[PDB]
Amino acid sequence: SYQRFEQAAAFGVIASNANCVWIPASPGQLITSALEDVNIWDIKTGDLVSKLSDGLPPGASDARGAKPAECTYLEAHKDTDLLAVGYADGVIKVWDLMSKTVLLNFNGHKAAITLLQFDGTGTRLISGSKDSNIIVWDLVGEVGLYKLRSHKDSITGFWCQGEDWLISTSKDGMIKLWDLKTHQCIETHIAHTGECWGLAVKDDLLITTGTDSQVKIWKLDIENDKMGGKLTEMGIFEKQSKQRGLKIEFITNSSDKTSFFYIQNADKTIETFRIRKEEEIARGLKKREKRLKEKGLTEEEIAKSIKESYSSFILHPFQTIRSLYKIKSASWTTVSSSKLELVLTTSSNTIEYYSIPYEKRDPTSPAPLKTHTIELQGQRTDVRSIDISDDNKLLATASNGSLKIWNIKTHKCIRTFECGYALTCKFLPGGLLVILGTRNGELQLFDLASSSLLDTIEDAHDAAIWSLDLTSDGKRLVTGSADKTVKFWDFKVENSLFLPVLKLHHDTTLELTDDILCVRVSPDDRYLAISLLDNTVKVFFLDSMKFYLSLYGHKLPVLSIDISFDSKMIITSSADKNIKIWGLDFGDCHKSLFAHQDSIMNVKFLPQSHNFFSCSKDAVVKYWDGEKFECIQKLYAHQSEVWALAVATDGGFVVSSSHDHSIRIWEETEDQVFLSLKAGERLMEALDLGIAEIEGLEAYNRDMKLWQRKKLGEAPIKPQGNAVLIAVNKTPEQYIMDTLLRIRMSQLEDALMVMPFSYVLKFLKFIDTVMQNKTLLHSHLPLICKNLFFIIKFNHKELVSQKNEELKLQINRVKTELRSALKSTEDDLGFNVQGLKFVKQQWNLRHNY
Amino acid sequence: EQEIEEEQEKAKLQVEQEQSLQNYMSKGDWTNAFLLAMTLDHPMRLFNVLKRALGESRSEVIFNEELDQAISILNDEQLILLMKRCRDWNTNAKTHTIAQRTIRCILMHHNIAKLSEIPGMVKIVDAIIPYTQRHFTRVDNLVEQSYILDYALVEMDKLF
Amino acid sequence: YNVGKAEKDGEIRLKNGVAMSKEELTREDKNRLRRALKRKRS
RNA sequence: GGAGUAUGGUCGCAAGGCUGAAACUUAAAGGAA
RNA sequence: CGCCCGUCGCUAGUACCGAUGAAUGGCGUCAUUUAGAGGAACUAA
Repeated sequence: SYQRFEQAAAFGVIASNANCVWIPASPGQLITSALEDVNIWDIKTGDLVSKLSDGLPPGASDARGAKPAECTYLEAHKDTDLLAVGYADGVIKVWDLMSKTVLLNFNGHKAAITLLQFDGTGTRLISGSKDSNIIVWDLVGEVGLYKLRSHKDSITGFWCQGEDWLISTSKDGMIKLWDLKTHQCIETHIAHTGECWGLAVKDDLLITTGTDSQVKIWKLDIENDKMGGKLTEMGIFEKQSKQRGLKIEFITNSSDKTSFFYIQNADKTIETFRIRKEEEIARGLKKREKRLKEKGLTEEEIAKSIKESYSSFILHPFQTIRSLYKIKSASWTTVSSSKLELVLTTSSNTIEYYSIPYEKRDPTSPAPLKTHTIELQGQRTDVRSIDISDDNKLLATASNGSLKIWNIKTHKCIRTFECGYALTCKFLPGGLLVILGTRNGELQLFDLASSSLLDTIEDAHDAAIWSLDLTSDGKRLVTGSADKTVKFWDFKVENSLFLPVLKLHHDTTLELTDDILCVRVSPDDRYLAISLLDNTVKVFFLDSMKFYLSLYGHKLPVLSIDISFDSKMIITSSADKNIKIWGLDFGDCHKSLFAHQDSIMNVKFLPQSHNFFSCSKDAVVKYWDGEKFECIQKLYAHQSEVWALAVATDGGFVVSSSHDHSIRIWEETEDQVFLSLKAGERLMEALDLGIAEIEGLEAYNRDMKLWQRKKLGEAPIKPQGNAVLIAVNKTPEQYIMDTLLRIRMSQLEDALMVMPFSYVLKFLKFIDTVMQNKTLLHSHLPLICKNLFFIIKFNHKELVSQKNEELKLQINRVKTELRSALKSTEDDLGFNVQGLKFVKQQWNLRHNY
Repeated sequence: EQEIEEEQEKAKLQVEQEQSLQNYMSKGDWTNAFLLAMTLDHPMRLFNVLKRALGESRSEVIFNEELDQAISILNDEQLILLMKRCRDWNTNAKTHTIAQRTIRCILMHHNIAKLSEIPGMVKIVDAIIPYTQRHFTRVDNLVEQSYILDYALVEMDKLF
Repeated sequence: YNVGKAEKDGEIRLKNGVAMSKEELTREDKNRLRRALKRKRS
């Protein structure tokens, strides 16, 4: 029986890979995506109000084998307190914010959700995804009303107001107006050459950003019934950034009725522009007319100049918001007469609040002011190393630019230290000190209580300190670096000139031929395993530095080395997707495991056992039994490649930090894992149904004729149409025609043979009713001839024996209509034959000698 | 530069033509759909327009009158394209009715002399003729078989 | 005369006589003809 | 002597395996397919 | 007589995500390219 491992936490991510929706205060609250879950952040306090999680924790028994789908879009409706979350698989979930439960679940999209938009009533939700479809969902019935599928690439943006018209812009460079009455595209224009990334519509103004710096301005005239008049290209203007712009959004001041919009960019900039008022635009037009009169240009030339500059008349560049990080999403949060305020969630895991003070013409301050920031409870750059303290009560995550000490139990950041490019970190005994190794070769020692660096050794190594380890007492340190050396440091306390301060002094150096990637000291301090770029790992006795063994058999360099507690077993995991388990008594290899589809970055034995965790670039954490060399549990909660792994001394929990800026804890649980009808019969039933309907309709028409002639008595009631005919929307003539077409050529003779004589008479009635219709008769003329002639030949004697004046009249009508149609086709063929022969004869006569 | 702008204008005009043809075939307008189909070279759209125009033609004009007038308008390269289409449809027995109807419209509304000195026309005509003769033989045989109804009526009359 | 393959690259011609173009074809239809031509090549 | 057989004698050369790949059922590439 | 159908894999192309980064240019800083990859998509065969 092996204990189950389940995820118990996920902290370290603020906003990641989806747009942020602002929730106004009762600066308000911001809803952001945190990978598989949703965060709500209070801006003024910088605290997480609530977290919405989908269901069962990953790594559980009922969890799916694939990685969870990240939240790819958010759209909140304030009237009903609802929020639509669009995940990466295509799942749209509707959470009521008060109850935090999934009210509605839709799965209509094969790819990631790109944009969601509620209608004003809150009853329909419009969803555009990567699979080039726009789907409208009815929240009342939890169904998909209709799907819009003429786009050749992913829907970048759309706009829908009213139940009549929609406008969509996609990555194929193309914009379409959609009539929702017929679910069909009315007008299709090419917006930009490569892609059409951003769309925003304001009254009769439509703004689209594509792949280039230029932005296109369009007039929307829906009521124009002429084809091509719905969308018109007025002019182009150029924003400064050469990067393409994902999101455009308008907002209007309530009092002054002015409108400002913003164009996001892929870069760090967001460009806010202002539309001038109608009177201001008229005054500018008058000023340009005066300028053209002063210039003396022709009126047609002045008209061309006005058409060229008309893009510059509506818009003026108001300001540009710049941030330290690449921007993922933004939102106009509020507008007053004094300021314009904007919230932006960046690429490197921050939320920033910006304010722009203005006086209706130009902004007062040269740059927008960053008021509030939510950057405390997260990491800016991916975690390269983690360490759980000796008490298992604290965690330390070291990355490029920051070392943060977290409380595991309360899931937040106790302390934050500034540092360099941190490749490896470790705890000194007692949990009071953290030791770091930087890519510059520097070695920094942080103190938790004093909250500052105690000792920094700048020239600890010439090249990057790739790995670092302490002995069991912590008195000695072994640093392995890319300068092809391994240096031993000793910690000793010196009294101040009088508190003792720890100091690290360099004792010994071992110069190897190549780079040292990983270094591990065994728990009993007898063995020192040193990886190399020669794809080999050496093992030294820690006492006397005697060279014991060299373990080889790895194609690519060994990235992680780990030693069991009894020091009988060592594990090397390398970049050739292999975990090799060696015995340290002699150096034989017990096992080689092809574990992941990409490199295994880290491997950690559990304390007091030979089971071990593996941590790889496949974004999978795999728990392994080293007793029978088999994988126990597979953990899939991580989205992208996972860098660091640490195990508690009790073995209760295993912490993993990945590229997706998320730190997760895997805890032991109480549960335990253990390692029909024949052809012809359809014709008779179709004849029964159709001839019954035809005879009923004819009797009803005769009853109406008689009642209208009499002009007295009750009017007869029209018989109800047959349910199959109404459902399929087919006249009985077309229904029996389709049954004849469904009957194959081989079975046809047996079908017509097996029908009895009453069905033969019904067939003749059907044929007469078809003769009444000239389109269907000419569409299926040879089939009708073949079937009717075979029926008459097979049943000639009985049909002759029948003495019915109605049957004689039916045969006369059928004969006349058959011969009329057949001789019409015959006349066409003969005329064409003689004409084409004449044409060929004339050409031969002209070009003959 | 200018050539790239001309290519972009051609691409935009192609997109507008495709959308206009789709709207036309959605709402009827068989003459406009036929003209755009011939300019865009879409044989399925062309065949559907012609066959459904013949559909309302069943209910002297071969098709709808303005469609016939358009076929009279067509130049020699569109004539060659249309006669290739009619030749291929004539190879099939089901789709030969539309081909015969269109060839008859061309013959009635065009000049036979210019039809002769159109280059490559007589190869198409020589391809069309034997299939028309086979179809004429088959339809003539059907008219012959249709007299079983006369025989039935004669026997029914002499019985009663 | 025997109906063969169309001379234009965009045009698709079948032995039925029905001619069809890659521009007018829908994407699902292009998938369907690609698989049908795969079985005919088989 | 010419030409050619036989040889459970002596001596020497052999022959065999998808390669990487073993103390590892172990990667990317191939080799075949 | 007049197109059997669907899924997945395979191949090519285009744009995106973010790490190694590297190289270069302009003023360590900033910008532009490029490579080892991976990740996830849409079209075309």
